[PDB]
Amino acid sequence: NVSVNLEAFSQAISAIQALRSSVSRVFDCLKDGMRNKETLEGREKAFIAHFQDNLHSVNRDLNELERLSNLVGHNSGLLSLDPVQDKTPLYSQLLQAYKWSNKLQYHAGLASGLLNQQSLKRSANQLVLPPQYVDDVISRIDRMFPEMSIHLSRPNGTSAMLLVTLGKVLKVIVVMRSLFIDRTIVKGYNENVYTEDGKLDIWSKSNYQVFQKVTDHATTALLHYQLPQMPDVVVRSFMTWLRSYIKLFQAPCQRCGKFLQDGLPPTWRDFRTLEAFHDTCRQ
Amino acid sequence: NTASLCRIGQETVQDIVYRTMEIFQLLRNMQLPNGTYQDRLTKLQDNLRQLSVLFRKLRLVYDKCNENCGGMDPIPVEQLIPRREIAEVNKKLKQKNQQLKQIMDQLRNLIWDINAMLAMRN
Amino acid sequence: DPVQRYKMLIPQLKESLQTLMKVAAQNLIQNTNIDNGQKSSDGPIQRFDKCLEEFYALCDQLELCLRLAHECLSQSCDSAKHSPPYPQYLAVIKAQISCAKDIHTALLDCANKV
Amino acid sequence: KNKLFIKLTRLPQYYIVVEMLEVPNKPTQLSYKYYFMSVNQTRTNAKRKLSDDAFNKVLAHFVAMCDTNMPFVGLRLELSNLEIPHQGVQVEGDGFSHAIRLLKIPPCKGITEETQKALDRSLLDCTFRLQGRNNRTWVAELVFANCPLNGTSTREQGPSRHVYLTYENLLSEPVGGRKVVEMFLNDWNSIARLYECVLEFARSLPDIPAHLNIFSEVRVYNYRKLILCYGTTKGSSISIQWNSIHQKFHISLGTVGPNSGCSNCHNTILHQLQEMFNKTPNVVQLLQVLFDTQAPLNAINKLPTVPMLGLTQRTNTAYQCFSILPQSSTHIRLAFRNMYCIDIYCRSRGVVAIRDGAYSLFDNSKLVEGFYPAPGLKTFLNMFVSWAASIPTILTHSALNILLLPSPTPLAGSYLCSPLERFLG
Amino acid sequence: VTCVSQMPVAEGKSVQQTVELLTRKLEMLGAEKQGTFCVDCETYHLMYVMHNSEYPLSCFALFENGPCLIADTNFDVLMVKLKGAKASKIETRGTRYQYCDFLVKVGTVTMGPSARGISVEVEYGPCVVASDCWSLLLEFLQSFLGSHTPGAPAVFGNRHDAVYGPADTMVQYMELFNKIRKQQ
Amino acid sequence: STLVDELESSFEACFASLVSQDYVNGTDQEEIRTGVDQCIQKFLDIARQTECFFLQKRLQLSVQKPEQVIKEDVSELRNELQRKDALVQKHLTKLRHWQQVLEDINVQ
Amino acid sequence: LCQPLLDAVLANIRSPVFNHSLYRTFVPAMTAIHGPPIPSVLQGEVARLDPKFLVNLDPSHCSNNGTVHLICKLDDKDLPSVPPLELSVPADYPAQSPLWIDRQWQYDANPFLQSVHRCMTSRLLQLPDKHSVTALLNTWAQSVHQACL
Amino acid sequence: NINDVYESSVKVLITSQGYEQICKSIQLQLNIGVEQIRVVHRDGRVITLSYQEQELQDFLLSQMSQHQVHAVQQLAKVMGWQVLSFSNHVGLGPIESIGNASAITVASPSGDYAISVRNGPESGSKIMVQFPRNQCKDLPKSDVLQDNKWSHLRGPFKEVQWNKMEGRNFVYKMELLMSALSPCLL
Repeated sequence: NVSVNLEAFSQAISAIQALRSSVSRVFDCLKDGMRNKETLEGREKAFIAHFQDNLHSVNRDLNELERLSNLVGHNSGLLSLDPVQDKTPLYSQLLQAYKWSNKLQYHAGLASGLLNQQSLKRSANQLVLPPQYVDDVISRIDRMFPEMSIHLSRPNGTSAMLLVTLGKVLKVIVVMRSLFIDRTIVKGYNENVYTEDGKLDIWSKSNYQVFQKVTDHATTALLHYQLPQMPDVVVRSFMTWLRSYIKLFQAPCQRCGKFLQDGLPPTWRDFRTLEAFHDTCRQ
Repeated sequence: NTASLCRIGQETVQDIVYRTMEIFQLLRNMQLPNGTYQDRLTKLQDNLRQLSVLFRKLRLVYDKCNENCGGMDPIPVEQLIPRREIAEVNKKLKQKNQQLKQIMDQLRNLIWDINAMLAMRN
Repeated sequence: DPVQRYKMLIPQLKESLQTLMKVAAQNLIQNTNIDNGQKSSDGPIQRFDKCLEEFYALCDQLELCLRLAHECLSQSCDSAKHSPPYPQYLAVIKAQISCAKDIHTALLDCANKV
Repeated sequence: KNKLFIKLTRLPQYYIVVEMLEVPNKPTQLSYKYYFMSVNQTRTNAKRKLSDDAFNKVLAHFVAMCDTNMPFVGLRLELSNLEIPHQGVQVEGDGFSHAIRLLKIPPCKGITEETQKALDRSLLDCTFRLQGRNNRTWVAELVFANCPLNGTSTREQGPSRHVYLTYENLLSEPVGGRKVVEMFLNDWNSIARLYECVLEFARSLPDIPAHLNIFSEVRVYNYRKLILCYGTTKGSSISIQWNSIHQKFHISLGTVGPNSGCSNCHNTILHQLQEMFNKTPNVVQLLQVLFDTQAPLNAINKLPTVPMLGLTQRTNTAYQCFSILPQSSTHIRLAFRNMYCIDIYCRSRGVVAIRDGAYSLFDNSKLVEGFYPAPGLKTFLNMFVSWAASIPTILTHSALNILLLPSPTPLAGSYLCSPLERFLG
Repeated sequence: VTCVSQMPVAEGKSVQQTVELLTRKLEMLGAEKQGTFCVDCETYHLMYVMHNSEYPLSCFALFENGPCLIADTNFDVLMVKLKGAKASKIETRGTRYQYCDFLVKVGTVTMGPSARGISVEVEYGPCVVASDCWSLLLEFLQSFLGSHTPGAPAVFGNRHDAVYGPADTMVQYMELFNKIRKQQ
Repeated sequence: STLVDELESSFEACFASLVSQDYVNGTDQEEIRTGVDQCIQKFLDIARQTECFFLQKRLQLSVQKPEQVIKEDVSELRNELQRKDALVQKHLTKLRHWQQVLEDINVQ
Repeated sequence: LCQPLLDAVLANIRSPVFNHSLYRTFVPAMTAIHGPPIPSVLQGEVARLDPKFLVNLDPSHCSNNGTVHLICKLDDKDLPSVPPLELSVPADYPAQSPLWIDRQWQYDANPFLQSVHRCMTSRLLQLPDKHSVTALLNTWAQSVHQACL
Repeated sequence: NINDVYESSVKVLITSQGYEQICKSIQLQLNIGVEQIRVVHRDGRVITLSYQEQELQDFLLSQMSQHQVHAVQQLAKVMGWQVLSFSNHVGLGPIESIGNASAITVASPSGDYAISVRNGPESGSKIMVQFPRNQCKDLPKSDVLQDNKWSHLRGPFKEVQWNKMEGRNFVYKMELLMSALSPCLL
């Protein structure tokens, strides 16, 4: 990407301004040196202290400047070098629209965020969907992630049960009503999942306790991500969690990363931060 | 319908806030074609129209509620406290609800049953 | 030519600033002497205001190079996020501008409607 | 011979052991005697509770009472570890929640002894309470009395303006570790330095100059940040607050009202303004430097600075037609692609000066670094009023706006050049 | 993700009393004790065939640094009818404890009548390719054995990309047995 | 400017921050964040206050005019009655449909 | 690179014309490039108390001098009315425990009162080193309550 | 809608009468199985109820109390108030309670008047409100406080008669009250 190069250059602008500011500070607080007050020795300590501090500011700034001096780094350009659109007021309008669009983007993003966090609805009063559309959204979230082999299968018909697997760790089962996740069974990578025919046992257990606790936490996640009014986003938000459960068996916990508090690895990925702190350590 | 005015205006304010939320939402999704989609602009416009409607609505309901239809109001303090037709409609409602719950129970039993069987051998 | 020019100024800027501080010390010593009498210096002065102005100048040139870099970079990046046919390109440009303006003007209309 | 240890994991160094031995002569009833314990594989103490006023209500209750009362102990101990003098655990009013009301806050340098006395006479109480789903978030509601300023939110109206500081720990340190009071003291320090600045402002508020008073009124102050509008009509807003992670102030500019530009014209000077306001923390001086340098900058931003690919003989090189580079407070410099660099000083009530920045101020023979001088600029800037350029010429703050606002050429192409762009170009 | 290692006598106490010490520690941790286990091996000519109690319907035959096929219990009979052995057998035998989703076996390796040493086997039940989970196994054994040490053996299986069945377990077993016969 | 004028003005600000008319020059995310924060907070706060006003009026109306609130109740109840028998009738139609279908599949 | 100016400035900090030297060398250039330039804490704790502990200042004494005396009388419907507790605050307080005034002239008669006194003196002795008036009054409430047993 | 021969499942969500969208904690997922009912709580807990019925009665009642005390916080956020908030579990060891326990919260207004909500199962909900010392004539003004600046601190506590006040459900009643102590735009 080029965002990192952009950010480097931005910090570099800030740093060069800081350097000029520091030089000016030095010489300006030097222009009126030993101010007057309160002592004879106090004057000396204060003045020498602030002068040393300003010089250290200069040095720090020059260090940051050489630092960013290490990590150095289309068709629009052709638009300028065309002696027809140059005479007309164009290419000012174009970059104008580009900037206004970027501004609308960031502006509306933050606005919508702050508004979603603080909603007033407090009311609702004052659904079958196309199964093909269910398949569409499931496939969309399947493509959306690198390693989540989502495999929709519909025994019992309009149920649309799933089976997610992710890499040697934690293959799960999802039985969704209709884009409404209802249950979840988290089994290990070596579980019998299909009963005797390819039934995709909607109903078994996990023989190992770790995955049993993960199943409990997964049902909690289901309950927590609810957010009515068009649950298209619900499933994406859930698959983000389940994606986080990769690197489950090898990661510490946030508090006292023993890796095993009572024989159980960290099993509670937070609904926002998404890292750690196994259940005993959270509740 | 006075308290009706109060409640409806209250809900209109929530409608204001939620409409603004979705308006910013639609704005965030916008794309600046690179496409000719143009349905975006349609939803934006006809969305912005409802906001305009609700504002005049709020002015109207505010006016009608602060109209103060002969009310010598006491300040909230001392209000914190430290008709048969209502009863009839409530009784009819409770009865109809009970019948609905019998129906819901019957359907629940049928669904449990049909599930037991098919899931057993289908 | 941002990278080479920045790498070309930073050492030059450091050299200029070192000269600056040294001339500051030179003039301060000279002047506090001549105030306390006690001595003089027959040698030339090495005027200081010139040195500070030269340093500000070099800082300014670096500011120019780096701002140009960031602006051209963001320009090209935003051009990327909205593009992949030269006259066809001009056409999609005109379309883009029109769409942006229509969004802006609809917002202006709803705001003016109050 | 029969034990059941209850480990309360919110704070996993305390246990609620019981015992369940027997009752004599009744072979079916059972006894229960509960003991609070601490562990640091070691062991510290045990204290038998005695309150005897299927579900074991009494002991669900004791484990509860042990849950939320115990973080208050941690905070009290770590609060006495520093010199803050705290009242007791203090069940507040209805026997529903504990609190700790910091009697008086420890003095925080550096604050001039006057404003320290003002703060002491300002706060009435600062009390900590436990507020969280995890029991790991404290809130300190501290009330102040003689508010110097009153913002335009109609909720500050009221004598005592309450302020709440919310703190949680990282779950790794204790529930009430030293980190919470360190943070509270840092926030007291932020409130303190801001109180200093706002008290100066409040003493000055009577007989502040009329022009300032017309343009820019106070928006909100609550106690933690100060937000001031601008004028015509309350377009923009500055936000002064103290950031005790950098030990310096931080002014963030913003746009609020309609009539102003797309962005705060002053954003070009934000870093310079920040250095200024750190050196001299005097809000009146800042409002003054914003009054001037309001319309100059509002004209200067509205100049094209967009890289054009094909200017010079080498058609491959971008050149940034204009470029605004501020020299550190109020003295910004325009710069054609690289060759010409006029510099514009802002000044007293109206005027705004225009030198030719290429000419070195201390020498008249030398051209500063790279940018050559613009022949004949003195004539032109006089029109709107050898090396004669370097003497600063003066323009009356609306000539400048006519000097930069795009305008048609004296089919003209309809390009909207600026009357300064064309000359130097 | 089984891990095997040889715990010395540390005499100290007797080899059985060493097993007693381990049993006491593992009971102290709070692990329930399940039915005994037993693994034994034979070499032919060089081919190794070995039986395990965790898999009592399948007997594994392994060539050192080669193939390792699992077979049905009726692979002993094929080796019987194939005479076209050395009585260097080895036979571990001990009790099986169960932690939370965590199984650990200790045994007194016996050749003939003379127990040559003590062998401990730990297998974190729910697992996949070891390269991701060996951290946790070390985390646990550092409490149990780490006093002496555990030393990463799954490097016998960590070179690969991603797979883990039950064979590599008996591979490790054979490696240990070859180590216990040689030195006294 | 009783209350509703305040809300209109606040909404006007919260949008018109960006739209106004003028050349844009870089957008420097931070000032956008600060502007959106202040505008949106004032908007939600004037919403706070209008809701408070309406609710206070309802409390007054309750302590004064109880005929009004009881009639509100009778209105809501009858509306729910209509919604209820509508739902049950829809379900009855569905039951008839599937009944005929099932017994037909039996006849075939 | 700062060492020259550093030792130069440190050389002449004492000279009475140091300010003139700093001004002469620098101010010309710097203007050439930049243009022209009742203890009232006890009041708080008494304010924020629980209503049951109505506390006034002693009619005897003159609270004016460094330490204000207090005459606080328990209320609260649940409790049993007892004798008042006379407080004294060492104006250096906080970090100064407010004295109690012990008197069998108060409690001697009856058993309930003497039990109150036993519980009070014990628990107060336990109270650590930093008593605030709220600590005393809370302790007293707990003592009355525990004597009601 | 999928009930297998072995084990069934249901969701139970307790909500306030009108405020639903706005307030929704206290959600569960029973797994009814042969001889045990496993409960998974939104908060993250996993309780294993026995096969009896009184147990489920009790658990659901405990959740009902907790829900009232959670709904008050959700409403205070809904708009208008800052929270000096609760303990889900403990309150302040005020009284014993036979269903597990009770949770109490305390949220202040924009300016002054703080309200407080205690509620436990089979120990009636008690909501009392605070006042500034200004508005209470009863409290005997102590001489020790001599100043005026101090009067406007939050003061005492005065219980609110629930069974009377006004409203349909408990969140509605508390909302009318919580608006009733607002800056009083009338």
